[PDB]
Amino acid sequence: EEASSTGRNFNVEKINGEWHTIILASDKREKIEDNGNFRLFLEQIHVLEKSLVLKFHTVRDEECSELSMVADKTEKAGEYSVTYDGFNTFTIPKTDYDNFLMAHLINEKDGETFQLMGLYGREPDLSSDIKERFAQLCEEHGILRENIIDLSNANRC
Repeated sequence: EEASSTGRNFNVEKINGEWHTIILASDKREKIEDNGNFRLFLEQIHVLEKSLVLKFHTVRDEECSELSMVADKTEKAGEYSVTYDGFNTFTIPKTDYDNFLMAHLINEKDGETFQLMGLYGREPDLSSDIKERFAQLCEEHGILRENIIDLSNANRC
């Protein structure tokens, strides 16, 4: 079964655990390109009472650096906020818990904004059919495929 974090049947405990960044997408492509601050490789999600602890690593000159963030529940069910290179809010429009997790994030920095979408997998890659479903979700949010970057061949340290 599939769910959305904003849906009535969402079970947040089921997204706990191992995840990997498979694809990132954005309407400001520079944010997820090689030296972008949002080209983050997720490692795990730790579900707590009213927050999610997110563990990531970044890459620079073939060198991995760890980073943890705490995302807090907001007043809207299924939405979380976190401070990182500006103010971010995100939701999980679609997940099947056991294979994939699709997230939609809004960043706000210096009075501007951009959208980021991420496809995360329980393993270090996902099927091409799930990747296509993600491209369709990106299209529904006005993000062109040329702004979708598959990072499955670069998500391990």
